[PDB]
Amino acid sequence: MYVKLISSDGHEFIVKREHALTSGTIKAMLSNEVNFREIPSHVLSKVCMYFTYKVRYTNSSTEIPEFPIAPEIALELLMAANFLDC
Amino acid sequence: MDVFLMIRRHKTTIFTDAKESSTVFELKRIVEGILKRPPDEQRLYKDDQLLDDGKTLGECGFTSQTARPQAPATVGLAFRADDTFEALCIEPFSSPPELPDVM
Amino acid sequence: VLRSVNSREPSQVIFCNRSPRVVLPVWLNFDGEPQPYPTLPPGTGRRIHSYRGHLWLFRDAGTHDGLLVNQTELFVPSLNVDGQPIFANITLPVYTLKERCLQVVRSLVKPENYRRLDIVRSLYEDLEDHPNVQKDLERLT
Ligand SMILES: CC(C)(C)CC(=O)N1C[C@H](O)C[C@H]1C(=O)NCc1ccc(-c2cncs2)cc1
Repeated sequence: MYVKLISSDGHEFIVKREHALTSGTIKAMLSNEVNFREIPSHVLSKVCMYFTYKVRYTNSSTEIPEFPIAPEIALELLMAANFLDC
Repeated sequence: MDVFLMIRRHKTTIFTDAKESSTVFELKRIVEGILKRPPDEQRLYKDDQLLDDGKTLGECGFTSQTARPQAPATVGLAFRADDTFEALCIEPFSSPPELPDVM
Repeated sequence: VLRSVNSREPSQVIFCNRSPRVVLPVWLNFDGEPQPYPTLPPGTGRRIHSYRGHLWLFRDAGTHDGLLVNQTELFVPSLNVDGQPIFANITLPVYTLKERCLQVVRSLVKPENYRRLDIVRSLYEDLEDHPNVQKDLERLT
């Protein structure tokens, strides 16, 4: 079961609904596509990668690796993560 | 062992996972469920290489330690419009700006 | 409220840093004051003498970012069974994306320059609100 997150520049990211419901903001925007007019694709792809990461490593005994973030995208990602509350 | 993927065509990106032991064809079924196109109208690629239906994602080089949740591997996707397959095309993501003077 | 119990009952512990951070172990002394101890580099461990009922938490030595120990905030050395130390397993938490972003931004920008970043005021405040041990001791209390 999937939802579509669309970046400001038209890229369409298709992720599992439960991965997206991580974000309270997206939960609200759904209650099933969501258009993000401020989030470019090089940020939204990272947001989707985090969903996968959180779902995989939340409550896990297997050692947890650092979630990587390039300096180039950190500001923009911070803005997005703040807005999405994730 | 799970592998984590971005299946990409044009401006479409699918985030999903699969078993290392699962087949290219089985990945196409997943795409079929999501994009409503049968396997015969699909080609999957690793970089420039055309993938064979019967081969496992493991043989094709998608392993659990390279295809990671936080940094998943890309699988190219191309559709057959009617008679012939289109060429593999993946629109790049937008570019981040210059690092501010303070960073 | 959060202090070590002066039990005087030895308990040996293995501090095991299974994180990519340089780890600062903090012993909460008998008046609740955090006492820093020597650091552990990533992937290293140390056999240490502590005591039953003593309270320890663990941070990133550089940024004071919070870490987990055996899946929780606080580690309390328990009774040693059959001459075996207690394993204290220090790992990264699953930080929220927001806090992770803030760590990386803090690591690139000197505190003097947060105000020059082109972001809403409230993120400027979130950056300046560094992870702090006293804060979390009040939070845990
Ligand atoms: C009141 C005192 C500090 C003397 C009671 C005491 O002996 N403590 C408090 C804690 O339970 C730990 C213990 C202690 O200080 N043991 C010596 C010790 C020395 C180095 C280290 C470390 C070495 N590297 C990282 S931590 C840990 C314990």
